[PDB]
Amino acid sequence: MLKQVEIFTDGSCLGNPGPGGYGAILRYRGREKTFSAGYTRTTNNRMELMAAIVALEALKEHCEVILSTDSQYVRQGITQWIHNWKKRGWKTADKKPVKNVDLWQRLDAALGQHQIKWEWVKGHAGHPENERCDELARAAAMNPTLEDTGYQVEV
Ligand SMILES: [Mg+2]
Ligand SMILES: [Mg+2]
Repeated sequence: MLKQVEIFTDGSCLGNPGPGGYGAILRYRGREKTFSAGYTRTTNNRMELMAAIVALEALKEHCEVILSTDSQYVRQGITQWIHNWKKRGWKTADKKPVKNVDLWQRLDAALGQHQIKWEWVKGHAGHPENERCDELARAAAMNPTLEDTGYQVEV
C-alpha cells in the first residue's frame, strides 16, 4: 500500500454567476486538514472543481486516495475530458475550447499523482464530512476575498 488518504469536497455559489466558495477535507492517520476560500464572482461548477484541485494539490507524495463528492459536474469531466478522449486536442466535435479548461487541466495534473477511487455521493447522508465541506463552501461564499480570475462571462 501507499499512504492512504481520504478527500471530501464540495462547492457552492449564491448566484449564477455570483459569490461562491469551496470546501475540502483531507484526512490521513486520524489527522485532518481543511481548505476553503471564497470568490467574488464564480459558478457552482467551478467551485466544485476547485475543491478537488486544492485538496489533491496539497498531497506531497504518491497516495492512494478515496475522493468523495456529490458533484455531477466533476463526474462528467472525468468521463469526457480528463481521462478519456484527450486525443480530441482539448476540442469539442466542432473543434472548440472546452468550458473551464483552466481548472480541468489543473485537475488532470493533480490526479496523475495518485491512485484514485471515486465515491460519487447520492446528495447527502453520504458522510458527515461531505456535510462539513458543504458548510465550509457556503461559509466562504458568504465571505468572498478573491476574484475567480479564470471565470469569464464568455469561455
Ligand atoms: Mg454544489
Ligand atoms: Mg454545496
